[PDB]
Parts: sequence; C-alpha cells; structure tokens
Amino acid sequence: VQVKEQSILELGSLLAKTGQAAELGGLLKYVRPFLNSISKAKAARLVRSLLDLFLDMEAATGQE
Amino acid sequence: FSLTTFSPSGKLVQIEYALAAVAGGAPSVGIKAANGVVLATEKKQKSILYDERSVHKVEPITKHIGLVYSGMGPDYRVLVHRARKLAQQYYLVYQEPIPTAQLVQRVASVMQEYTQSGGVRPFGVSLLICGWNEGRPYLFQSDPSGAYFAWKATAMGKNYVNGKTFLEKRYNEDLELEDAIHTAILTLKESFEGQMTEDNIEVGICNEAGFRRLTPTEVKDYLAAI
Amino acid sequence: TTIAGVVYKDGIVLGADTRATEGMVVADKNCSKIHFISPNIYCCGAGTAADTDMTTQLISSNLELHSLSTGRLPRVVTANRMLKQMLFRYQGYIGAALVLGGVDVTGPHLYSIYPHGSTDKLPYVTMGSGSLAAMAVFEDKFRPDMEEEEAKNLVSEAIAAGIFNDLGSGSNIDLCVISKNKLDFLRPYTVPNKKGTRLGRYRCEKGTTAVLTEKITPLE
Amino acid sequence: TTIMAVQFDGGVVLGADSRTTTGSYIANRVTDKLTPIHDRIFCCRSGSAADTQAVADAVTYQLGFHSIELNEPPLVHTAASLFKEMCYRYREDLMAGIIIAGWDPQEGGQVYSVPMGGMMVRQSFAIGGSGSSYIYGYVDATYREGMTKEECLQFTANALALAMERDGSSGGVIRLAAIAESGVERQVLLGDQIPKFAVATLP
Amino acid sequence: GTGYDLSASTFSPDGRVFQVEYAMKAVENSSTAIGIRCKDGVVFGVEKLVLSKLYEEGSNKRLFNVDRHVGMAVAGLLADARSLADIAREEASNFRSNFGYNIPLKHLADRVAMYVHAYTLYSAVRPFGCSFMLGSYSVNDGAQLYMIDPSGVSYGYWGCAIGKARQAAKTEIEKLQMKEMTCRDIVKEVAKIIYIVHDEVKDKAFELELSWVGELTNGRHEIVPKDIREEAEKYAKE
Amino acid sequence: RYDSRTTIFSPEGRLYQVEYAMEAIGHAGTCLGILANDGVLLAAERRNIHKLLDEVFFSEKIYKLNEDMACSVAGITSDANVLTNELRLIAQRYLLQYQEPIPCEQLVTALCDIKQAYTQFGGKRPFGVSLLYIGWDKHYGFQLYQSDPSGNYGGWKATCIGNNSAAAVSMLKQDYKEGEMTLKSALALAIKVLNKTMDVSKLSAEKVEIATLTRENGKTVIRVLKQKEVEQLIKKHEEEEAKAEREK
Amino acid sequence: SIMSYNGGAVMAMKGKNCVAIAADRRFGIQAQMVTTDFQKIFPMGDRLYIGLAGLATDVQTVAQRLKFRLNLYELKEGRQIKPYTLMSMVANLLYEKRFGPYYTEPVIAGLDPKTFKPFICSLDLIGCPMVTDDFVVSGTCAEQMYGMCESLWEPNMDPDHLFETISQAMLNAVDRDAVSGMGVIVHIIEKDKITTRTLKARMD
Amino acid sequence: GFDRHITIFSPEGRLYQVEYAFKAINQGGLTSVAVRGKDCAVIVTQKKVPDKLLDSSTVTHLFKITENIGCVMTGMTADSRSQVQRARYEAANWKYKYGYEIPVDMLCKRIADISQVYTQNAEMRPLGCCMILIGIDEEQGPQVYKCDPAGYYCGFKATAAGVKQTESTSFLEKKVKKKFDWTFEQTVETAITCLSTVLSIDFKPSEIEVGVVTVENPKFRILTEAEIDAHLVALAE
Repeated sequence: VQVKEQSILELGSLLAKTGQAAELGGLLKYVRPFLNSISKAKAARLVRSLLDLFLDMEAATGQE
Repeated sequence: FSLTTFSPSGKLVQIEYALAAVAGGAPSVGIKAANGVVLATEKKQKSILYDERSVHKVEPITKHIGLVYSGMGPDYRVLVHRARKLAQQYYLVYQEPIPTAQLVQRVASVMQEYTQSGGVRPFGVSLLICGWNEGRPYLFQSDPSGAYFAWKATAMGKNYVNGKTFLEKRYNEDLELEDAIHTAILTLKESFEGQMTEDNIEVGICNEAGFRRLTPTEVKDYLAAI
Repeated sequence: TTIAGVVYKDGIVLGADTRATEGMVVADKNCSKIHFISPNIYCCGAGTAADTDMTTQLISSNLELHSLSTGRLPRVVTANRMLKQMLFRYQGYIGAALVLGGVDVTGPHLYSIYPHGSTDKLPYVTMGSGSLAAMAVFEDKFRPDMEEEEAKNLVSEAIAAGIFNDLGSGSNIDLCVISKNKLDFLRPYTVPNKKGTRLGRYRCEKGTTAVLTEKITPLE
Repeated sequence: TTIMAVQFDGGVVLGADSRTTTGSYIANRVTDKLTPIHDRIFCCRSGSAADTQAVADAVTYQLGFHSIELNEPPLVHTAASLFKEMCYRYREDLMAGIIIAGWDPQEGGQVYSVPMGGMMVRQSFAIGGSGSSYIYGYVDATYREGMTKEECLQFTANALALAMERDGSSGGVIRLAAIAESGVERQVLLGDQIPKFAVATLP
Repeated sequence: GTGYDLSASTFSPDGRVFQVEYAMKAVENSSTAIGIRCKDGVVFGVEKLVLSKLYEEGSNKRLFNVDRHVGMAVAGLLADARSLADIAREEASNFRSNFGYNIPLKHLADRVAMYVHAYTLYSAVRPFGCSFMLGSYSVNDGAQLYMIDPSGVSYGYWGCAIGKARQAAKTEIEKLQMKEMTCRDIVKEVAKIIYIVHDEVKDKAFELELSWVGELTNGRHEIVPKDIREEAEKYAKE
Repeated sequence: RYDSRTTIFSPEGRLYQVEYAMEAIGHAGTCLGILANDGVLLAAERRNIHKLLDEVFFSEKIYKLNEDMACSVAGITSDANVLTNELRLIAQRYLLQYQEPIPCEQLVTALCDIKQAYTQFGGKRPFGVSLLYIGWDKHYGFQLYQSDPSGNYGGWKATCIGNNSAAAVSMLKQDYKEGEMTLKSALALAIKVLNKTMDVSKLSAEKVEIATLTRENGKTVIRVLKQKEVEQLIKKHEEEEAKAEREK
Repeated sequence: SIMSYNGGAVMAMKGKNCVAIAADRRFGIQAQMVTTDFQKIFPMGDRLYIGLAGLATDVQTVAQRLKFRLNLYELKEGRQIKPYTLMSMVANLLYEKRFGPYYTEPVIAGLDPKTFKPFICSLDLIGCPMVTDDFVVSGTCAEQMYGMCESLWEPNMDPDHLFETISQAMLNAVDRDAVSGMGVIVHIIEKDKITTRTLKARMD
Repeated sequence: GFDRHITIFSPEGRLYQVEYAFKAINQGGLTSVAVRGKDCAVIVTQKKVPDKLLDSSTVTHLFKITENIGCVMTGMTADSRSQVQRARYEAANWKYKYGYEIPVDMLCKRIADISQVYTQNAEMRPLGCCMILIGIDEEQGPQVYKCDPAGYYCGFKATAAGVKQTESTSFLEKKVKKKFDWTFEQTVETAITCLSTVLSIDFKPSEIEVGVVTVENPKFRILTEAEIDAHLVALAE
C-alpha cells in the first residue's frame, strides 16, 4: 500500500534528474490525498523533499 | 528489615535514595497513542567494543506486553524475568484469555513482589509497560516503590523533567495515530547527546495486533527524515 | 482417541481424531487433540484428557518463557526433555500419552511420550486407543522423504483407518503441517462422518411444558 | 530385547537389539538402546524404558559434570558406580537392568553389569535383557580369551541374532558399538546382514 | 581499615576483604610447616612447639590423615584446623561412597578450597584461621601437593611451606633440588630445613612430625616411623 | 554492629515510631466519610492531577473491597495496595466460611488486628496507612469506620483523614446534623467541606472523587459518582453559595 | 456409582443469542429424596450461570469455592467475568485437586458481557473443558440427555423454542432415570433478561 | 551511616558496595584480553607465576565450562574458582534440563543473575571476580561475553578486564575501528600484541595462557606452549 508513495518518490527523483518543473508541480498538487492518508511526519518530509527538489533547478522566481 | 524498610517519621529515606538512583540516565520515553503504545529508549554503549544486538533494553514480557526500564539494568533483568513468570502463571491459571491488556493492569498490580517485598535492598529500576489486548492501549509505570501510575506519556531518564515538559508541549494529545513514535524519537533527541542511529536507539511498539521490538532497519527508517 | 505424526521432507505432519468420550458415550465431537506449544512445535494428546491438557499447557508456558529469555527459537529436544522429566517425576500417574512434533534449527523432529515418561525419536509415531490401525497404515504405506501433499494424504488415510476401525475415535480429522517457514493448522481437514437429517419436524412448539412458576429479572 | 557387552584387548564391543515391547505389541522396532553416557562410555538399557532413560540421563549429567570438573575423561568404574548408586537407592521404585561399558586410558576396555537390585560386578562379558536368558549356554561355550576386535564383534553379533530370533520380545535390527582409544564406531545390522542360523526342520 | 574491617561481607574501599587479610595473619603467626614433592612421593614435615613438658608425647599433631592416601599438614588456629580436617575426611568419604575408588588430590583440594571460600564469603560465619598442605601419591597420577591458604585457592606445589617463617623455609626449599631426589633423602632434608628454621632461638624445644606418601608406601599416607627417622633428625641436627 | 529496628517503647513509655507514622498519615492524602440515612458516602481529594494521566484504573483512593462495603486509604500506596488485597481476602474468606456477607465491624476488627500485629511483634515496620470504610450489614445498617496505623479503629459517622483533617472535621461538626441528614444533603455537606479543605475555590470535578453506598431493594449498590454527576453537584452547590452570599 | 451417590442431572443448551441451563432439584442419599428444592444452578454473574452434578457436598463446596475465587478476581480486575475465562478458572480449581477430585461435573452457560455471544461448556471431574456450541449435560443420566438432545436440538433457535426444547429434554430424562427428578429448574439467559421457570414434573 | 559498608543505596543515589567490588578485580595484579574474530574467538591472560616451586601446570585462570565454552577469570582466585564451579554446574544443569547445549549468552545471563542476587540482599557479599567467557554459537559465529560482580552481562568483539584493562580496551578499540576482519591468525596476533603493548615484556611464550575457539574446530583449545610459541614467532616476524 506504501508502494504508491515509493512510486511518487521515484517519479520525483526522475523529474529532478531531468529538470522538470510543470510535471513536478502537478504531481505535488495531485499527491495531496496520499499525503493526508499516512504518517504525518513521513508525509511532511516527503512534501519537504519534493518542494526542495522542485525549487533546486528551475528558477521560476515568479512561481516558486 | 528483610522487606521494603527504612521509613522515618513521615519519610521513606531508602525509597527516596532508590528513586535518586533511578534518575539514572537512560531517557526511555513512553507514549500512549490512540492505536497503540511506543516505548523508546537510548542505547548509548561505551565505545564501539560493546554490542547492540547482544543485549536489549526493550523486553517482550508476553505476546503484546512490552517493557522498558531505567537505571540498574541488572535489577531490571531480574524484574523482567519475574514479570514473565507472573504473566505466564496468570495465563496458565486463567487459561487462554490471550491476556495482555486485561492482563496489563493485572501484571502491573502483581508488580508488588516488585517492591512491596523489596528484598532488603529495594529494586533500583522504574519500568514502563505497554499493552493492547483490550481494544484500547495501556501504558503504565511502576517505580522502585510505588505502583501502577497509568501514564499517557512520560520519561524516566537523566533529563526526564524536560523530557516530560517536551512531551506535554509537543502535545502528547489524544488523536495521535500510531506514528507518534516520531514524537517519541524527538523526545529522546532532547535527552540525547549524539547523532542517534539504529543501534543507538531501541524502540518497541505495542499496537492492537500485538507487541514488537522494532528492528534496526525500521528504527533507522524512522530516524531518517527527522 | 487416535493421534499420529510423520516426518515428511520439509517438516512434520500431525493428525488426530476429535472424539472425546466419557466411558462408552461420545461427549465431544470437536475436541482439539492437537495443542500448540511454540509457533514451531505442536503436540497431539491422548489418554486422560485433563491431565494431557494441563501437562501440555504447562510445557507450552515454560517453553514460551524459555524462548523469550533466550531470544531464539525453542527446540523439540528441549520440549521432550521437559515432558519426560515432568512425567517420570510422577511415575505415570499423569495418564497422558503424547505425540510431540516440531521444527527446529537442526531439522524437524518427532517424538513419542508415554505416561510413564518413556520417549523416543521416530520417523512416524502413533498413539491412543486406536493407535494400532494408524501404525499399521504407516507401516504399509510409509515412504521416507515423502512430499507435503503425499504426507498429508498418508496421515489422513491413517486417521481415517483409526476412525473407521476404532469405535472410540473419530467424527473429524484435525491436521497440522509444520516446516522451516510454515505453520498451517487445518482443524476439520476431512469430515468422513455426517449426521443424517432428521425426518420430519421433530420439534415442540410453545404452549407445551406446563410451568409451575416463572420469574423474570430484567437487566440494564 | 537383548543387550550384551564384550571386553577385548584395547576396547570393548556392545550389541543391542532394537525392539522394545509393550504387552504383545511392538512399541518401537528401531529402538536405540546404546546410549552414549560419555564420549567413550556407553550404556545398554533393559526393562522399564522410561526408568532406563531417566537413569541414563541423570548419570550422563553427573558424569559429564564430574569429567569437566576433573579435566579428565571419567573412568568406566566411576560410571558404573554412579549407575549402581542410582539403581540401588531407588531399586524399590526403579526396575531396570543396565550394562555399562567403555574405554578409559586408566585401565582400558571395561564392562560392568548393574541389574535390578543395584549390584555392580566387573566381567569379561556381560549379558542382560528379556532375551538374554536364551543364549547363556551359547555365549559361555563360544567365548574365547584374548579375542580380537573382529572376533568379539562377530561373536556378539551372532549372540544378539540368536537371542532376537528365539525371544519373542526381541527383534528388529542390531546395533553394534566398538569403543576404543581411537573412538567409538557404531554400526547397524539389518535384514539380510543379520547373521542367521536357519532352522530347516525336515518334513 | 578501621570501619571496613569488621565483617567479611564488607568490601574495602579499594576492594579487599580485610577479614581474610587478618585471618592470614594468624597463619603467619603460628608455627611453620613444610612439604616437598619427592621424585616418587610427597614428604611432609612440621615443627610443633611443646609449650609445656606437661603434655604427653606429640599430641594435637599438625599432621592429619584425611583419607587413605591423602595427608594434611596444617598450621594456624589448630581447633578450626581440626574441624576443617574433619570436613576434608567427610568429603573424601563421600566421594569414595559416590564415585568409588579414591578421591583425586586435585579435586579434593578444589572441593575443600571451595568450602573454605564459602566460609569467607558470608558475614555471619568467619574465615578459617588455618593454612594447610594436602599431599598424596598414586601410581596413576604420581605425587601431588596442594596448599590452601585461609581464604585463597589450591595451587600445585613442587615444594611449599607455611606458617611463622615462610620465606626463610622457601629459600632453602628452592635451594634443594627436588624432582630427582627420593623420598628418603627428602625426609632427611625436610628435617634439615626445619632445624635450619629457628626452633629455640626465641622459643622452646620443638618436635619433628614428619609424614610420608609414595610408592615406597604404595600410597597409604602414613606418619614416617619415628624410631627410624630419629636418625634423620640427627642428620638434620648435624 | 548489625542494625535492629525500633518496635519498642519510650523512657516515658510511648510508641513514638507508631505515633510518628500516625501523624505522617495526616500528611499526604485526603479522604472523608459522612454517614447518613439511606446512604453513606466517601469523598476523596485527587492529589496529583497532571494532564498526562489517563484515569483508566477508574479509582485511586476509593476501593471496592466487598459487595457490602468500600474503603479509602490515606497512606503510603505501597502498603495501601497490600492492605486492600488482604482486606478483600478477609472479607471473601468470611463469605466462604459463613455463606453470608461479613459485618463491617468484624471486617474492620480483622484489619486492625493485622495492623496491631504488624506494630506488635518482629522487626517489621508499622503499616503507615489509615483508611475509612463505609458499609451496610443486616445488624447495624449503614456504618462508617476509621482505622489508623495504630490499629485502634473507631466507629465514626462524620470524619476526615487527610491533610487538613482538623479543618474538615471542624467544618463537619459545625454543619453536620444527624437524623435530618439524607443522601443529597450529605452530598452537599461533603462537597462543601471538600471545597473548604481544598484552598482553590470552584473545585474541578476531576480533582474530587466521591462514591456513595446506597441500599436498593434488598441489595447494596456502591456507585462511584462520575464526572457529570459530580459537576452537577458542584453547580448546585455553586448556586447555593451565590444565593446565600447575595441575599445578605 | 460414587458420582451417582446423590443423583443429579444438569443440562445446558444454546439458542440464537441466548442460552439455557436447567437442572433437577432433587437431593437425597442413594434411594430416598431428602429435599426437593436443592440448588444446583448458581449465578456467577448477571448473564452467566454454572450447573453442578455429583455428590451434593462436592456440588456445594465447588460452588462456594468458585464463588470465592470469582469474587476475588472480579474485585481485582473491575471488569465482569468472561464465560470462557470462568470455565478455565473452574478447570484450574478442579485440577488443583487432581488426586482428591471433587466428584462434580460442572457446566457453564452464559453470554459475553459485550458481544452477547452464547457460550456453553462442560467439564469432567478432573477439569477437562469440553466447549461446544450445541449442548452439554452432566449427571447420572447424561446418556439420556444426549439421546434426547441429539434429536430435539435445532441450531439458531429462538429463546422460546429453546426453553421448550430444554424443558422437554430435562423432563423426559428425569422421568426415565431412577435417581434424579422431582422438579426441574430452568434459566433462560437473554441479552437483557433472566427467565427462571420451575417445570411441572413428576414428583415421584 | 553504613551506606558504604553494606549493600544499600547511597543517599546520593549510588551503590558503593559493587563500585568497590569492581576495584577488587583490578586488585590481584592481572589482566586479560578477549578478541572476537571473523570466525574464531581468542582470549589470553598473563600467567604471573612467582617462584617455580608452584606448578605452572595448575596455576591457570582459564577453564572449560563445557565442551564448547571457555572462560577466563579476573580477580580474587577463590571467588573466581567459586564462580567457575557455579558456571560448570549451570552448564551441566542446563544440558540436563534442555537437550541442546547452553548458549554462551544464556550462560553469561545466568551467572549475571546469580551475581545480581548477590548484590541484592545484605547477608552475602558480591564475588570479586569478573569473568570473560567465549564460545562458538551456531547462527551467531564466535561469541564473547563478560559477567561482572554487578550483574551487567555484555561485552563483545574486543573486551578486556584487569588492572590495565582501559589501555587494552583503547588499543582494541583502535584495532576494531580499523575496519578489517581478523582471520584465525590476525585475531590471535592482535590479542597478543594488545597484551604485550599493555605490559611490554615481549611475552616469552611461557607467561601467557591463551584459549581458542574456532568455528570449524569447536571446543576450548587451551593452546599449548608450542602453539603459543609458534604464534609469537609468526607475530614477531
């Protein structure tokens, strides 16, 4: 049941490797139900990691 | 004389000294969450010579009763051996009640050979007990002389005061899911001096499914993302 | 009462009947004659049922305590030694005849325990009043290092022979299969004996059974 | 069942049947009646199987502990003393015939008998069990002095075979144990390998 | 010590048992003894102070026979020494009754030493005020000789001495070349060593109790024939 | 020299160890029992009310010890637990022997005999615990008893055993009226005296634990008043206080 | 024989979310009745009863001792007894006297305090539990109750028909036995009520 | 007072009797080292023999507790022998009660429980001898444990006990922190060089007595003069 969150982590890792911004933003805006279904700490740290990876490369200063 | 003794006018001087010794230094926090109970403790071995998979601080006294302790580990063993024998005797007499949480209160009460018969020298360990065979969890504390305290969250370490302060400030709360073990590890962090790791920190969880001492794999998993 | 056990390739298979009788009258039709000891060892009972149950529960509790203290899996040899000491202490006053089976780190083991304290390690064991039929079935159709399904079938055949050839045993077949990684209880594995349906509505409606007086005490 | 021991130069040879009777039904046709009390000391059990097992295990306890506390292999005489004490103090409750044998550097191959009652005696050869009473004449007539290892092995195997074939409480397979300074070698004779003296009575 | 040297159950601040440290002093004060493992046996010897000529021929002899082949030469508080000798006799008898044959000396010394240590462990009972050599011989195990101090443990000794003058005796013992000298010349030399040790320089006349065990006695630890060892005492005198 | 306990007299002739224990019973704990017709009740002060407890034992001071009685300790909890266990064992042993509920006075006499033995012989500490008992029997009806560690019990009808026991008993003497006393007015008196002896006014229902024993139809019912009922009692008391204060 | 010294016959049966326990109310030495209101059904709780059969003295002693242990346990725990736990407690109490056993054959009939699950069990003199879901009995005419029940019992039976069946079985069995009878008491335990009935039985 | 005289808790909240008893082990003038290895577990203690009238054959401090467990004592020899006898009794009794041989960890646990009972109560006193026992355990490899006069049984890979135990532990900590497994040669050489660096006498192959338990060879080999000499020659090469 947690394999879905593993897949979310894997997709985020590939998005960070490629340099995608819109796809990562959509994934972050989509995974919210899965965030509000698991351990608060684990979901929070996943959110933090995804946000940091998104803000790393693509410098959309008007959107970040 | 040959019991829990040395009580002057309005005091229990020997018991008070025993509690001064149980001040100890192993934080050993405990949290009673809605789904279950977490007993986490710090295994800070002197040097790397000692081993961590050799000796344990968390002991499953029975199927879903887990136990953690404080100073005087040699006394704690004997105490946990006695507790195992007591829970087993109760289960043998009242046959097949799968007794853990309707037995957690009872084993905490039978923790009177714990201290009310001290044994010339009273025990020097305060122990937290967790059980979930009632549809509800239970976290109890038994101290070198007192009795079942029925905590919701506490610590028994060198910095147990600020540990308990941290627990209440971080709102042990009542809606917390089973994964309040993160908060337990945070509470330890406060009473911990080092980069805590899987072998450094030992934690057991007792949920309605049963009790289980978390292996270093899961402990490290939880310690990651902290 | 007919219980039996065999050592198959990957572990042990235990089987038992479920007929607990008082004298010559069937009392229990689903008496569990196979008792858990540790998640890797079971043991089949025969003889005085109460003595067997108390002894096996005491052994199971002591062995669980021992396994908790050691931190490792228990051992069938240890269970045998405990049972043998306990029985020989009472010199057979404990009318319990046991068939211990288990899987240890050193390989599957199967032992027979007699009320006077005798024990022995055997590839196949039978015990109880109808033990002779099951022993004969093993002697006829026993093959060493025989697979899981074949061993289950062999034990089922032996138990069925005991059931149908001893009146004081039967009604059901209880099975347990244990290996290095599997513990599977089966309970009624095969019911070769079914009660015929009652012809006609042989029931009494209300109004009959005249009562002298009645008291009702409602609760909360 | 039948149990037998022979002492030769530099070792002993033990032979036992594999049958244990209960009434008229064969409880265990492959019984292992050669219990190793220690590394170089063996026990042959007869009578109440439970009592024999309990006595042998208690003696193995005491003997192993005693050997460990001496840092020296125990004497066969010491083992036989342990058996005689155990049997004699509880003879009214324990009914068992025991044949002890083994090898120790102090004396060498030794054989002792402790039947029901609790008496100890050192013998060149020992014989006991239910089926023993049927081969006394054979074992006494066909025993030589200074017999070697193979001679003793074959002679004991023959005596056990005849005891099995004659006595109704004895049968199954034969277990042999050769004890010497080199160690203990245990072998099993089964089926066709059993030395058979066929009795083809004429029609 | 002062505060900590009252009961053996009280450890010292440095971690020592002053009750035993004081019980050793009684052995240091009492008259000496000696035992030498000859080539094929063990020879004992102990000077006994005849505190008054009122006493008969040598009585309360520091030698004792604990078993058929085993002998005990004791020094220190003689009453507790005798009680301990009785303990040793009982132990040997029990071992003979249980395991048969004769009790090996190493095991006998170990058991009596564990018994002694039991008496220093606790508080209600006090450590024994005696130190003794146990000497024995057999064909199988040669000759053995173990010394037990008031609280310590048995130790294998080629030659040992205990009592008032341990070092003075041990110097000449080590001067003597054992392991190739027969028990006869050893019986002469032990008397020589005892007489070298002070007997009347500050004390009274002393009696020479000498003991034997060895193949010359086929085991059977017995007191040396004093009539024929009076000449050995004479050779010691010279 | 070895340590020997003190179960001895005084040069004057006093058992000062027992007296010190009895005085220490006043220190820590607070219980009070008020006897009334058709119902006798106990009030207890919840000393430690830390928010990290869960209150799953359902009772700390009040202990049900028998079908027809209930006690309340005010001593060291270590001794209190074993004393309650022995008390229940005594009551149930009497029930086994006579097939009849044990009279309260006989129960209290047995317990005080055990405490008297504990202070009498051997090198054993006196049981530093004093407890009340409320009960009902066939012979005397509702009864209330107070036992001190001295083993010298007393049959009371309105008493307190806690820290400010002097103040509580003075309040009870001032506002106690026998005969007219009933269950509800007994409850009002109990909550009033508890409010007096607990300095913080407007006592929370969590800090007060009270249990009433009543006689239903041929059956004794010992009901521990739960939080809602207790705070409704508190509200009624508050209305009475406001009315009395304002009417002047 | 000895178990038939004072007679006795106790039945227990299961309905749909309800149980029933019945017993003869005869007490007497070998041949004579002494009284017709002897008590063999004892309430261990609001929804849990025990039946005892055997020597009358052992019946009373076991009932009293069990009540003592149960009262102690209830005081210790604070929660009501589960019928399985009580059956286990009875088994332990019986086995404590393995070599001097109380010649009684107890049966347990009750409902779970929360799930209201019917539970009927029987024990031998030593204390072997025989938990089933249809019926158990004990006494001198246990075979008669078996013969009657095996045809008169129906699974998932309403409490009224359960009472009818248990009453019929008890009445016929106490009519066909020689030592027990002269009145049958029956208790029907529902989720909220107890129905205690004294059947019209052959007083001879 | 008597806080420091009997086994009672100190007002400061300590237990001074066992704290003293630990220093009794340092008393007696001896040291011992134990090194767990990749497959074997080797221990070694110095053999302080004053004067040759003693029997170097029987002055040893290492013993066989059972066929696979070997122990080294440190401290007062009388208590050491008493605890060795107790451990042997426990091993035999365990083998009698349960069929399989007693695991070393379980044996150390039982010895520690006995010592904990001793530090409990007040009639008896703790035994001043710390015991390092080693043995091969299946599914565990070599195993080393240390029971102490208190009752705390633990200790692993590299553990030492005696007067100069701290220096030995420090050196062994350096060696284990150096991440490389010791084969049935490096383990022995490590133990030897550890003890030699602690007490530099170059260790003539007569003043130490080493015990070895390998996996392919079980049993507690009390290595002979020739074996220790060969290891010393190979090490000093």
